[PDB]
Amino acid sequence: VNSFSGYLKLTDNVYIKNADIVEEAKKVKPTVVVNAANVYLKHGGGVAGALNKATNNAMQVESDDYIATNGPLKVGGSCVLSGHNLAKHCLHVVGPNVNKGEDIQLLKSAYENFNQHEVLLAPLLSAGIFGADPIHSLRVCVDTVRTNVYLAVFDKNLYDKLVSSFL
Ligand SMILES: Cc1c[nH]c2ncnc(NC[C@]3(O)CC[C@H](C)CC3)c12
Repeated sequence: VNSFSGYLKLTDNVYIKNADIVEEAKKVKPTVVVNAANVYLKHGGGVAGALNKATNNAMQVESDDYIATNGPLKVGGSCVLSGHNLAKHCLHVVGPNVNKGEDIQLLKSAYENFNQHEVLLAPLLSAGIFGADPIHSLRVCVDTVRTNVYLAVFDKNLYDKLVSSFL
């Protein structure tokens, strides 16, 4: 039993809610919140800018030190950093940017990172400025993640369509 509330059950391990991941993180303080990051951990907009703004830029400060030491992530890769005031940890996961020509097949690799964590609060990867079809992203998630994932979708009309489609 966990403290995630009001999520619609999609599969055995995937639950979904029309909500802001920031507000869900502040309320639940999960062990792991997933960030939809880029390889440089530059958290400007989307989920990344939203999470970072909620940390008063501490996420960005920590991220800049991470990159200075380790260099950029791989597309499809991830790193574990602090969750600051939002969660214990933040798993920064890089989905492919299909508006940049990056390989959509890398979306499955990106979701594989979730399997290293028993429970996660996450957004759909590669949506938004990265341009992937949300229904596709949701389907890859269901077919790849085996741990317990709670999805927060912050677009009402998109959420409504996602919960009326097949997976
Ligand atoms: C920006 C933001 C802030 N807080 C959030 N919580 C969840 N998702 C978010 N953006 C991605 C999406 O869920 C999926 C793609 C769609 C185009 C927009 C909604 C955000």
